Amino acid sequence: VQLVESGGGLVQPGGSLRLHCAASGSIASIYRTCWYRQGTGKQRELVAAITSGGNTYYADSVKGRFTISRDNAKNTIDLQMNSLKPEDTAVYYCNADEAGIGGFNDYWGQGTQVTVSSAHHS
Amino acid sequence: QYPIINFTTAGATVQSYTNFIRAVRGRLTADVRHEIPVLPNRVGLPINQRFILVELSNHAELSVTLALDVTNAYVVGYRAGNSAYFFHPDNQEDAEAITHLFTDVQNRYTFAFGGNYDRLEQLAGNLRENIELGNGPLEEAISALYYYSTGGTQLPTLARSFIICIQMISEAARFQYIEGEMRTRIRYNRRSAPDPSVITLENSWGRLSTAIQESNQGAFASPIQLQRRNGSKFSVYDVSILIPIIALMVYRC
Ligand SMILES: [Cl-]
Ligand SMILES: [Cl-]
Ligand SMILES: [Cl-]
Ligand SMILES: [Cl-]
Ligand SMILES: [Cl-]
Ligand SMILES: [Cl-]
Ligand SMILES: [Cl-]
Ligand SMILES: [Cl-]
Ligand SMILES: [Zn+2]
Ligand SMILES: [Zn+2]
Ligand SMILES: [Zn+2]
Repeated sequence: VQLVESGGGLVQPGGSLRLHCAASGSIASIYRTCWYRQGTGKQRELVAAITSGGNTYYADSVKGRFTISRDNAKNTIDLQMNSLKPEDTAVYYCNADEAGIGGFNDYWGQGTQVTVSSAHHS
Repeated sequence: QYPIINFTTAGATVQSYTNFIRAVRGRLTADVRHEIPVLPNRVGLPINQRFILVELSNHAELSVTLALDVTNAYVVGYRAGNSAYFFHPDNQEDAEAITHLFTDVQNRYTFAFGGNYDRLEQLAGNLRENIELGNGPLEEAISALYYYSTGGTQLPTLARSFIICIQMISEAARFQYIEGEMRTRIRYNRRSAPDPSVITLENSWGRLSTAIQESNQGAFASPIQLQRRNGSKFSVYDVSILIPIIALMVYRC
């Protein structure tokens, strides 16, 4: 199973992005599908997750602002990101993880950059 | 519904933990071999008496309910919210039995691993020797079990959390010695990994059950080797010395 993320980019504070992840194979039976993020020089951290049963989890830092969705027929996982803040700047990764149910496979995307910033002054 | 015993880590004291473990031992079990209670024989045990439930809550007011098999005091699975999770059953009879647990949940899952320590340690990425026990660890394990049900817990953290719960509940019910170890951690507000004395007792529970029930008027056919806190080995030759140590035994034919 391959995961490919898209939809990253640069927004001004208060802006919105929607991240997309396309899986190359069926995710219907994969227990956890998640978005993680890694800021410069920091460790990767869980942002949001949704289970094959439809239950959801959000990190405190993003509750209310982000919405994770999952389509088990199209094999996609999305992250709607609203009211973005500079602190949200990071590389975002999609993750599809069997997590010990059915198996132990754990798939990661290559990551996509999200930058929340005012205009640069070159 | 099977009997339920409640415990909360919020404001936990030595007394409240003591009351909890005593209640658990009470729902698990008068039938005594050489002064030590024996758990019910699986043969003849009706399915409506097969399990007990331990509902754990923490400061975050999250709750999970563990299911213990009364024949061995061990955790077979748990419920969090609308979901239940079970260790991979060893046989068809056990797989059928667990269908009787948490029957009203919307989502049921069976893990691709069993609940034995040797396997859980691998999945957790740590040996029991390097996993802290105490009120803090238990509080964290409860949250982790709960959030596994919503996608917020990775497998290694889940496995570590099982290792914590099984020791602080199942092994504590099985051994007054291990109960005492947990009481000490609570008393002094400490968290620390179990020492070799604890690990070796856990590993030896089945062997001790067999040695005790097969003994010659309390004397062991062959000595059982245990470890002291400092890892040094010593031998036990008699049931009498274990009376303050082991609280429950698995039934032996
Ligand atoms: Cl994509
Ligand atoms: Cl310019
Ligand atoms: Cl309590
Ligand atoms: Cl005796
Ligand atoms: Cl519960
Ligand atoms: Cl049978
Ligand atoms: Cl299987
Ligand atoms: Cl004490
Ligand atoms: Zn999409
Ligand atoms: Zn620039
Ligand atoms: Zn049945």
